[PDB]
Amino acid sequence: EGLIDTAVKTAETGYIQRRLIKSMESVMVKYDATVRNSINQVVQLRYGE
Amino acid sequence: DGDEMNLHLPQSLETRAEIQELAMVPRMIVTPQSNRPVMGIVQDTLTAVR
Amino acid sequence: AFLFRGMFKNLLKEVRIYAQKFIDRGKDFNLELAIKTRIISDGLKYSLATGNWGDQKKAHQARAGVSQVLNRLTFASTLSHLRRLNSPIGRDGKLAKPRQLHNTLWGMVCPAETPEGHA
Amino acid sequence: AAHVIAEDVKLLQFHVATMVDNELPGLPRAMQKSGRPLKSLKQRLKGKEG
Amino acid sequence: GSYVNYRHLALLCDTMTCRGHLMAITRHGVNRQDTGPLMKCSFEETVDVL
Amino acid sequence: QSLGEPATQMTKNVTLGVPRLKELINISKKPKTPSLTV
DNA sequence: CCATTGAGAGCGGCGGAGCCAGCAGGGAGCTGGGAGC
RNA sequence: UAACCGGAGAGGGAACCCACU
DNA sequence: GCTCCCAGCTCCCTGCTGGCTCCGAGTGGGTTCTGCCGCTCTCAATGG
Ligand SMILES: [Mg+2]
Repeated sequence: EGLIDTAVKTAETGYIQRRLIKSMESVMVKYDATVRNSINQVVQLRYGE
Repeated sequence: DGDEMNLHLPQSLETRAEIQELAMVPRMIVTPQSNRPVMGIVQDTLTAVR
Repeated sequence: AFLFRGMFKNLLKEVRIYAQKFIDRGKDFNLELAIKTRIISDGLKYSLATGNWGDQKKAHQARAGVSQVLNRLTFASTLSHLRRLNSPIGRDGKLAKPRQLHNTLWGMVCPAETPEGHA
Repeated sequence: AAHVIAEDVKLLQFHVATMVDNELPGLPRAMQKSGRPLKSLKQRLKGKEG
Repeated sequence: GSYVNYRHLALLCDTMTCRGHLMAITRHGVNRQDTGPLMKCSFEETVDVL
Repeated sequence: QSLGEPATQMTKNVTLGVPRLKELINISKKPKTPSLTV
């Protein structure tokens, strides 16, 4: 069981991390100190509140 | 045990300086994911320091 | 014997057309030239060479890796390559029940020797 | 011949469309007479390794 | 037992719920966002969006 | 990266693990074990 | 010098899980023709 | 009152099994 | 002829199913695989 779950784990989680980065890659902290994305829509008003 | 790591070489003064000021290894000790060190003392040295 | 049936039906389809193009001239037909020898000799030699268990015209539709190059790296890899079984279940299979060691492989299949990759 | 033109354009359509999309649902894939289907323009950039 | 900082969970739950509905993290959630076609062709579908 | 890096080391019934992370990420209408806690 | 033609060679053929689209089955309620004036 | 030579990135594609971390 | 009753009609929505897309990084090596027949035009060997 451990050898089976290792080999399915490797390929199933590597796809979660890719979907996450595509959905959030351009969110960043502006000089406004506000957290916006590529369309400049404000996501959080301060980083991490 | 047979692992291989890659090694990229920055090819300009402006990329060298940026790596040196942003990704050098002692700058990366504390992770922001869980705000704790990523490097610790971990074999043979940890057993011998105990 | 799964190959040699299809390869023996192809040559009866060849000696058919060759009896046909030849009785219809009303001449007589000869089989020495109708027997296309390159149906057996090359169908076998092809599928045993690529591994695709089929014909060459439909080889993306066949099984694959049914025939692999023998591993001569140490005697114990030769010997184990010759006694290897294969469950054909595809990869990209997120199911486990065909990859589990069933109770019923006791004494038949080695319970320790399996590849640790995705197979 | 005002009847063959219909078949001529049906086959022209098949060719011009499998040039830019080789995988069609329910349509014969354009193969090369070696027996392997083609790499259309959509496949050159479809998935991973596009 | 592991711990992830809170910043990183607030940010993911904020992007998912930032446009007023539940935006999934799949091709139907993030490609329907109006980000601009050169960014959507990199995640999935790659020509259907172009 | 901070939610995917720990995700690689994870695994009545509540389907935790990556099977659950995938149900939250893909807001899925039919989850596996949909309970209330009254 | 004359010349039909084999041979050379070249081109015309002959698995599994999850979103949207389509459809079909199904009520609210309008309007012409009947009902009672 | 004399003495022989001069040229240089080449270069290749498609498919399949095995294996490593 | 007047006012008002009713089924047929009109459009509405709700629900099942077919179609389409995706499925981890990297790496090494290997072996097999660039269509096949054949019918006309041309060459210059070789018959009179
Ligand atoms: Mg290792």
